[PDB]
Amino acid sequence: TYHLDVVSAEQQMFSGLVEKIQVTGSEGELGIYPGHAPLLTAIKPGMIRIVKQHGHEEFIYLSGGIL
Amino acid sequence: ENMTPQDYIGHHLNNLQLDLRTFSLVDPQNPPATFWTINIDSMFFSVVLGLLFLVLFRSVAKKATSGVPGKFQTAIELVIGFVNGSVKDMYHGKSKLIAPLALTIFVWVFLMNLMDLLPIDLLPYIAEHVLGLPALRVVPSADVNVTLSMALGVFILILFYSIKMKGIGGFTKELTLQPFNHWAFIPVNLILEGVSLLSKPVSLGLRLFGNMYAGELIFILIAGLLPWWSQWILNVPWAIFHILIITLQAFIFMVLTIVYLSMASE
Amino acid sequence: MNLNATILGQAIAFVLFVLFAMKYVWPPLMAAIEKRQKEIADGLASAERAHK
Amino acid sequence: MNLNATILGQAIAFVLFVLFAMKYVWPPLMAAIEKRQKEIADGLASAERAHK
Amino acid sequence: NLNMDLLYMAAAVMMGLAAIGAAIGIGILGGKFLEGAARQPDLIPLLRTQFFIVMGLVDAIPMIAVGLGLYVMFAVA
Amino acid sequence: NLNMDLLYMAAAVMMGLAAIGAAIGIGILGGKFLEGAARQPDLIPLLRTQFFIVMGLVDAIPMIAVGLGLYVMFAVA
Amino acid sequence: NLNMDLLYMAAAVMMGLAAIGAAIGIGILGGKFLEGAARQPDLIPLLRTQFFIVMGLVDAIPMIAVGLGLYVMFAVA
Amino acid sequence: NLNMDLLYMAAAVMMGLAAIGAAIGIGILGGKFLEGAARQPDLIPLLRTQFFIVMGLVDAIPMIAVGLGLYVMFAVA
Amino acid sequence: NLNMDLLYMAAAVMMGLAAIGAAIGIGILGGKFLEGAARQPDLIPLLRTQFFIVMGLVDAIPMIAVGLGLYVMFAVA
Amino acid sequence: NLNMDLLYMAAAVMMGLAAIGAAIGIGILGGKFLEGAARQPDLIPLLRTQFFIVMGLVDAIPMIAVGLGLYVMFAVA
Amino acid sequence: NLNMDLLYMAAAVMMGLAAIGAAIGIGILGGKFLEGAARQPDLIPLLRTQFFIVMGLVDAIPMIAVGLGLYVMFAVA
Amino acid sequence: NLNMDLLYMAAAVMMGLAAIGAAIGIGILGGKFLEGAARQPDLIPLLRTQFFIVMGLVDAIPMIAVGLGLYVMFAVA
Amino acid sequence: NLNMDLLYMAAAVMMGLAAIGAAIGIGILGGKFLEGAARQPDLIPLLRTQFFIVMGLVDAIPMIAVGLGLYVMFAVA
Amino acid sequence: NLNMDLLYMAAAVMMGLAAIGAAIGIGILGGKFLEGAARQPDLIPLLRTQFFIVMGLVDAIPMIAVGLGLYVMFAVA
Repeated sequence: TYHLDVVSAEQQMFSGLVEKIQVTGSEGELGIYPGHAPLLTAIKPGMIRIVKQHGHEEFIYLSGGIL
Repeated sequence: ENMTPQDYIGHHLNNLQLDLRTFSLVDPQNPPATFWTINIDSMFFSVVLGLLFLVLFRSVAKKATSGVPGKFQTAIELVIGFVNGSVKDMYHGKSKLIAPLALTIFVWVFLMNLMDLLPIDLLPYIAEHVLGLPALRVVPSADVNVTLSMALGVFILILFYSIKMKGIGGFTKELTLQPFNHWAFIPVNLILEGVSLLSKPVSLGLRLFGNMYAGELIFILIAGLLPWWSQWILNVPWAIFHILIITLQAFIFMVLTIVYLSMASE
Repeated sequence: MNLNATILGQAIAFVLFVLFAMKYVWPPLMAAIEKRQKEIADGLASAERAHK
Repeated sequence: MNLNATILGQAIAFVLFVLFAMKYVWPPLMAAIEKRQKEIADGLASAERAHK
Repeated sequence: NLNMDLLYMAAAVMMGLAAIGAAIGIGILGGKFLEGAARQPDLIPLLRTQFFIVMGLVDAIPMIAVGLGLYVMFAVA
Repeated sequence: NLNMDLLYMAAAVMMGLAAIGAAIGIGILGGKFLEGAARQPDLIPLLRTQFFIVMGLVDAIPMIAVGLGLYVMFAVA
Repeated sequence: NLNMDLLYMAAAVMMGLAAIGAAIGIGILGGKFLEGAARQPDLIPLLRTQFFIVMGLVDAIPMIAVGLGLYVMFAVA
Repeated sequence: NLNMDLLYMAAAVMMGLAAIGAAIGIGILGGKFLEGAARQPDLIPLLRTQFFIVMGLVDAIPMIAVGLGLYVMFAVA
Repeated sequence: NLNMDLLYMAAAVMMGLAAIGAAIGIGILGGKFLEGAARQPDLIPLLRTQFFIVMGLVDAIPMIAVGLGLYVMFAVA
Repeated sequence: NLNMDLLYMAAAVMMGLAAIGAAIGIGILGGKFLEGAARQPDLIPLLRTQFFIVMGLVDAIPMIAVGLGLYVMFAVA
Repeated sequence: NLNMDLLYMAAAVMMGLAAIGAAIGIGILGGKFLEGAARQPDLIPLLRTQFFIVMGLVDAIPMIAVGLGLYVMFAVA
Repeated sequence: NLNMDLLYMAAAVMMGLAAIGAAIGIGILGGKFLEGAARQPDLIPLLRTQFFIVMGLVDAIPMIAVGLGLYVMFAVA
Repeated sequence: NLNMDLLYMAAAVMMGLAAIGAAIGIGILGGKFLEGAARQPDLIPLLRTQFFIVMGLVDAIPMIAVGLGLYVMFAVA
Repeated sequence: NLNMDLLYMAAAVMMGLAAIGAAIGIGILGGKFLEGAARQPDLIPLLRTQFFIVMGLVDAIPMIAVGLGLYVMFAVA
């Protein structure tokens, strides 16, 4: 697992431990597993899927941002 | 023994055949020219493996438990679920034929290719020395006739579905207009769409044949050319690589068959 | 190599194995499998109706 | 040429091939079968609890 | 003899050019398959099916050339 | 005699070039299709439609060359 | 006399090299087309139009070379 | 023999290499054009005019080769 | 006489073009595998499994040609 | 006579190889020019200037190769 | 006699093409290895391990062709 | 006769491969020169200086090969 | 006699192909090395330490091709 | 004596192939040098240092092949 933060300029939105995430980067869908190489990208407005370790799935709506 | 290796290899390439117009077994060097001359030994193993498949699957199909399955049952249902998942991803019509056709192709071709792994001289040694028959080469899929028989069956199916599901008006409309959609192009498009359709099955058959035929030809060359102590070191790497070939060549035969029938009907 | 009557012989064996598999082998196995998968999903439907 | 030695070399090669095939190739298949038996046993036990 | 020896060279050309064409074309497609698998592993099952679909188109003419090469060297010999 | 013998080499060169041309062009187009699909899986049915459209165009000329190669081997022999 | 066989050789050379050129050129162009389509899906009919515009331009010399190879093989030889 | 068949072979070489060069060079150029067009969905005419200018450069030298091939086809032979 | 060296030359062509095709195809595939491995390192055993699957197809034609090369060299001298 | 008639093959190779080299090398250079123009359309005439500047070097060797090919074809042969 | 001429020519063409295949195939692989290392060198020993694993597959066919070239050159002389 | 013929064929290969080497090598180099220029035009004169230094190496070895080709055509006759 | 002329032709082929293979393989690998050093100038030590490691494998077969070319040119011919 | 003329083809082929491979190998390497320079121009002398180091290896085999090209054309002749 790895650590995930979803942070807005105002307040924090998620701080759990994750096994993987799926996002829509600007240049396409993108799925981050553990150990993934350093990367920087914008993300498009729309949902992110988290699977918290032990496999618990949830959807967070984001108005955009940078990953 | 009066074997030169080049002749030993020559004997190993030859089949056993029967003349349908004279009922004579064919000679080590003298074939009859008439096309009515069945390749008996590959037919024998081809049907023996088709029978063994249908026996095993019908035996579980009559036994089948809806509870926790038996271990053998588990392996047969595993392959049934793998086939069904592939078909249902690629195909969306109701046609009842597609799934059993894909299963029969996959399992039959897998078992045929699996016959090549067996030591090349052991069954020919039994068949000549015990039964006296002049030749044996056991891999059914290592002959063009079988793979073209299967490919031409699929070609007949492709034409049957493409007529049945969109009719001669649409079928000719596809074969004449696309790609360039104008009458002067229609003579050209009739050529291109015709040879494309002809290439789909024939390449289907030849893909399986070339890989299996050369796969056997390597074991023949390894047995003929090399001394006993050296034969294992080259043989083992090729046998284990061949396992990957035999599996992929079966799986590709199945998948391309489904892709062609789904593309034709839908 | 030698294109041969075996092409017909194999075609006959092929179509016979397809028809026996299609009627006799595929529906029994898929019916037992789907009967299990369905009755498990009926367990899921019962747990939802219980809570609701 | 020593045809008997060619059959000797084919036997030795097959013994080595079956050693590799049994030890590496077979446990992955048996583990996939036993995985699906575990998967079905858990699926049915959870549906059975949902009935009560 | 005058007629037979050249045929082995003609087949050797058919097989060599088919081997280059199939090996490089499949290598290119496989490379884009492995990139796609690296960006989104959950797609790997879906993309492997798309790989086999497109790979079935790639090797069709190379396999035609391999078949006719094996016919010339074995059948006409 | 050379009339008979050399025509198998002429077919061989036609089939080898048609195999390289078709396999490379389809390999590149398919690779760009697979990377596009991996980036945009919801687009996959749409892109697959355009892929078969554009691959028909790519495929057109090599099938001419293979068809004549078969006519040179069998028909004029 | 032997004078006809090399005309089949010439037609084999010219048609093969035209099939290589056309197939690889259309493969690269169509690949970049599909990349663009994958980014901007609503744009696909516009890009498809522009693709056809360049698509005709790449194959003009291949079409000349195939025409001349048909001329040599069927009409002269 | 020794005269005319070598002339047909030389023409086939000239025009086959011309078809290779022209088709690949414009295929690359058009691919970069389509990538720019998909990036700039408004500048399609502004870019395509530049494409026609540099395409004119790419096509002019193989067209010299095609004219020389047609000279050998009709005017020498 | 000529017959032996012409068949050795035919095998030498088959092996040379097979070695080019296999080496370039696996080089391209390996490059995309390594850039994928540098990206998702914990996935390296998974991606390596998919690499072996696609490598089996890339090797498929080169091994056909190698075997026929060995047949022409040893089996018909 | 063969002494002249065979020199046409030399001229065909010399100019044909110059044709593929010039067409692909300009096709690459023009493609990078078109991407530079597509990213910054404010900048087109300066890039067009530098493109013509290096395009002269690119053409320099091919144009002497075609010139000597024409000289051998017209004046020597 | 004449056979030694062609036996050395066959050995030279086979080993030369095997050298082109091996050298380019490893060069292409190695570039993606370097670019992957240059972004995050901590991976270098891991990626170098994978580099050797895939490089051993690259050399399969080229080294076979080298072995047959050596046998043709020394043992067949 | 043939003595004079073969030296012109030797020039045709020498100049044709030198034309390909010069054309591609500068086409690639100038393509990257144009990309770096399009990113930062104020930088253009410095990159133009480095480009001509690197080009001098690319351009020298073909140009000496062409010079040896002209030596073979004119002075060796 | 003829033997030395075709021996020198064979060695010429073997060394020309080995020079192509070593040149393109090192050119690609060096290009990615120069990128890597530009991305982290500080690491231009470690990257060079690797680059040599990869270059040894890239060169290993071409060095054999040169070695046997010199063996033929100066011992056999 | 035919011995006189055949050496010129063996040299012309060696120097033509060494010119293609050296010109493309330095063209690629210089391209990555130029895009490196356009990103960090203060580094341009340091990257020049590495570029000349790597260029010496790229040239190492081509200079050998041109040196024997001259030796065959002047000194064996």
